[PDB]
Amino acid sequence: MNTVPFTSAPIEVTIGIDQYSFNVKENQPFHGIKDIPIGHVHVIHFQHADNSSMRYGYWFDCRMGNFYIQYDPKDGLYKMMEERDGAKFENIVHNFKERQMMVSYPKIDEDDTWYNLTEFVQMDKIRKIVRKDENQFSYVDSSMTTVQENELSDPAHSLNYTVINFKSREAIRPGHEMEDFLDKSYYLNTVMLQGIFKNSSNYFGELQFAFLNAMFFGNYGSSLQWHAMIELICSSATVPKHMLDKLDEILYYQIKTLPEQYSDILLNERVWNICLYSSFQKNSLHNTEKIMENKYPELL
Amino acid sequence: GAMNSSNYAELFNNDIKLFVDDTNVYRVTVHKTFEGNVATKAINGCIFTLNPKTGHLFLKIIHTSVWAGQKRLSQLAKWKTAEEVSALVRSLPKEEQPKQIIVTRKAMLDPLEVHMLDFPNIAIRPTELRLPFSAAMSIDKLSDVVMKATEPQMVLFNIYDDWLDRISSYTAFSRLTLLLRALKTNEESAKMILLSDPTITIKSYHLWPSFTDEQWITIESQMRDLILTEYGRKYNV
Repeated sequence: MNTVPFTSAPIEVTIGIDQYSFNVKENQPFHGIKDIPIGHVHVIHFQHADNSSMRYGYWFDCRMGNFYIQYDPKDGLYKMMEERDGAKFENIVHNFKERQMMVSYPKIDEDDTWYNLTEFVQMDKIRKIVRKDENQFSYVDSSMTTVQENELSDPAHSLNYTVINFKSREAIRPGHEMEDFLDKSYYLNTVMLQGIFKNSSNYFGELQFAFLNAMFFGNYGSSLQWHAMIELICSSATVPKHMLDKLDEILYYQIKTLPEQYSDILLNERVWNICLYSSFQKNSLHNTEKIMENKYPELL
Repeated sequence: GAMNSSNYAELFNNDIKLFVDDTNVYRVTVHKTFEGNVATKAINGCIFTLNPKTGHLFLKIIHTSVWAGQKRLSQLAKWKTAEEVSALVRSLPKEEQPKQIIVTRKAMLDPLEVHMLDFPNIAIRPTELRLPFSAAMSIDKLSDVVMKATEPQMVLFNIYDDWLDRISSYTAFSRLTLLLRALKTNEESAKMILLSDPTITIKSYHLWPSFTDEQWITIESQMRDLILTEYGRKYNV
């Protein structure tokens, strides 16, 4: 079990850790989060009480180093930082634990929610989508735009999701225009899976990461990326049976976890109606179709 | 974006553009089978591809053989249309290629956009105009060449005959749309108006009769009368 200590909490802030969140008051004696499960990526995220604009946060894996949060009163945010001195870090964490100034990652034993949302998400892949190579953790916020959004403007602060575009030479073989547009199997299996992602695990890892950025920061380009990656599978006649079975499970936990009140902005009516009722895979997402029908029947 | 009443003169400017109409590409007669079920028999079709400025008509004849052993023909028709339009642009020298293609039906946008990905600078547009180009098969000489075709064939016409010698494109296009609108609303009456006087003939190299400026005004009047009547009848007004 690992720890992310905080230097202090000088400003009043809602702190998220994965799917959990806590209100911290201005100068409340709060010194961080303990008992973080090893084995998973995590995201620690922030919404200032005085500006419910700009949710921002840090993707990290505790196996890759010792990380702490410190408020920067010049840039006006909670910054993740790495402590290279192992003994200094253990000594700081032991003091704060002894003084019980830390919240405990509140995992229920039965509860596989975080594993099911992050199954294929790997910190090494996050760092290729979010380029800041001097840090082992990744900063995301509400406003960061995607490489594909920048084409249609600061490249350093962009989300480098794999560009998917159904009306592109990449997606459409010369002389297979109608076939490749109506059945995207070519684009899914040869171009994206074999060509770019190498395997379905990396494809699902990007899909899952795009969803979480959409849900936790209301990142609009992430949402576009999540929908595009779902639609490319649903719109392919030929998908490995294992990918379909795993996609149903992935989407089921995403829909389960979505705040009920955010369905109107985070879910694209056209993509979901097409995927569940019109597409080649209309009959292949039993779990996803049952939770969508019982939880968001208005959308459909 | 969409072409409408507000941006009408753009059709007659010096940017090469083409209208594509796919409404006569896939044509069937519906009949009873011996067992008293219904079946379709495809008949020859055409793509109506028109330069509204010059009147050059690229009539791509669609022979019934293109449908043999194909499924979902109404969907394939849209993609076949896009493939033939794409092949036509690629066949034209660079300085003759259109800067815009305007499709008369929105269902042609994605099929044409996907076939023209090689031409990112050619704008594919819809229109809000209700253009009567479906009535092109009421022009006797176009109908004759489509029905006689034994193979895929491209035939070139000027749908304005020699009008541009005496009138502007704007006026030529308005005459054409009034003639096609008439033919679409009441084919028999429209064709009676056009041929009643046997002293005004159609030249071998023309589609329409050789009317003087005065006789065109009379004809144009008779087509407007035909269209308003049929409208009163349609709508009990």
